[PDB]
Amino acid sequence: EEEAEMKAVATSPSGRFLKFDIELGRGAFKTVYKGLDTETWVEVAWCELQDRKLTKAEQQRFKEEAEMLKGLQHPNIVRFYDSWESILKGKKCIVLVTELMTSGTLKTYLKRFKVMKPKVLRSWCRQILKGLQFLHTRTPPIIHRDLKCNNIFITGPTGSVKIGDLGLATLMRAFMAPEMYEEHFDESVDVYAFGMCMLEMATSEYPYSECQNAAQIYRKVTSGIKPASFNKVTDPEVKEIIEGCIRQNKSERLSIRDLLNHAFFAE
Amino acid sequence: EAEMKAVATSPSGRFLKFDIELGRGAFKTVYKGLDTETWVEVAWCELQDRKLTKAEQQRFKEEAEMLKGLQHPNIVRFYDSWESILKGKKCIVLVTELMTSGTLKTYLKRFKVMKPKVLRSWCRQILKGLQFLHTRTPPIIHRDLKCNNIFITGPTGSVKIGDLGLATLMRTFMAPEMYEEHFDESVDVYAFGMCMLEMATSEYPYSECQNAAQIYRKVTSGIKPASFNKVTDPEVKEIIEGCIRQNKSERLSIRDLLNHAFFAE
Repeated sequence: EEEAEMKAVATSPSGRFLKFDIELGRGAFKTVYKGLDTETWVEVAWCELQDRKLTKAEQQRFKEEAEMLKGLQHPNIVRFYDSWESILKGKKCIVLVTELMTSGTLKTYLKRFKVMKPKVLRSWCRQILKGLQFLHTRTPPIIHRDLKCNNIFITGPTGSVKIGDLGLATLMRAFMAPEMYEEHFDESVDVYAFGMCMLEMATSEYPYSECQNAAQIYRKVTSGIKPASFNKVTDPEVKEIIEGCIRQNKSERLSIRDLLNHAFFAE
Repeated sequence: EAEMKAVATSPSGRFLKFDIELGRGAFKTVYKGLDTETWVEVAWCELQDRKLTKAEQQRFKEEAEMLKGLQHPNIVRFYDSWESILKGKKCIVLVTELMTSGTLKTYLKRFKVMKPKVLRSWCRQILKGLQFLHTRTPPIIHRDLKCNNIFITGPTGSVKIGDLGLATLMRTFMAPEMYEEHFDESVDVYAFGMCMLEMATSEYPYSECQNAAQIYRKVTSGIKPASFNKVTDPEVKEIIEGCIRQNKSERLSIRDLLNHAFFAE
């Protein structure tokens, strides 16, 4: 495609991708930079993360994750290209390289468009569900463990959506027995997440806004009191789905296929 | 000689609170009391509010009913409990057998080193206690075994596991299942190993690690404390290892430990 100079500041160990000193955004211990895939000439995302004092066992796990993730290709999963261990500044960093998303998250979308029309929520939600089923039906099944409106990215205002922030779950993680530090998850935790997401999209309100501190929310949730937002849901068919998803007893919650086999989500 | 200079009474009337403080912990305070039935003195633990839900209150109530029932030598007796407002805040009151002769922690502090004959006898006893709790029905898991909650009758006496209810009472947007705590018997087998190790080396395990996190890495990575290596008796050393195996299914069971030679006669 035409011609190009490099004038890049760093490159992937594979030599495939180049980093520019053009910072795109600055989150937690993350900093995203603009970059290029020499192979496709397509603009890409160079995520400088930080040191999460990665034990080591987990390092292996991350690598094993990376492989899978790189292999993944779906119309609704922000493609993962590559990752590696680097010493930027003075601290042991992990760098990730992914499909660059340019049109902001649902959240940014919500902050801008203020409210969301039925058609949108219907389509974009379906799109998310599709993505999830894809991840869950991977072999072995991959659990997001962290779906939120701000890591659901949109292709265009008029476009489609895709699930992002792919590995960050593992990456960003008295005396008691080790098995006490064990976090046990399953697919259904993603359904729970999804419902919460749908609700926020539907009400343009963050669930449990009412709450004032962390410990307060704990009570409400563990006691299965729904967020004040829930009541503010207008369409009763939506309300159905939201409820079914956020059911406190995990074994009573809906499944992905069930949501997709729902009427609202029928084509 | 059956006086009633008190400040408070149990709902049942059985127990009376004296206005004399025996200790002041985190969000708790212990005062002296009286089982007017047996006429024996007792500990009256005014706790504090633990931002409790309510479902858990029910659970705790059920737990506590189980507790009132228990009788074993190597367990502090538990008498009564109920909800109360002191000052402006909801508190939970606990009544238990009064232990005045301190803990393993206060014992190591005073005597500096533990004699191996003692260790053999007392550790034997802690195992006996845990076996009793684990064979309750439902099984009772401590979750929070430590040396400053293993009490002794006296320097020439024996051991009783305490801080019984505090596992549940003190604890130890995301789906509720994420708040669930996943413990089993081994969690206590693990915590016992730490108890035994402290006793063997008169050092608090992982005394080394200044940062709390430094400990996380080691534990999660499967690294035994510095003090582990300082265990001079090989038979003791093996037991501690078998207890603090990071793989939960690899750790010994209570039965295993009791069946072992070290713990015998």
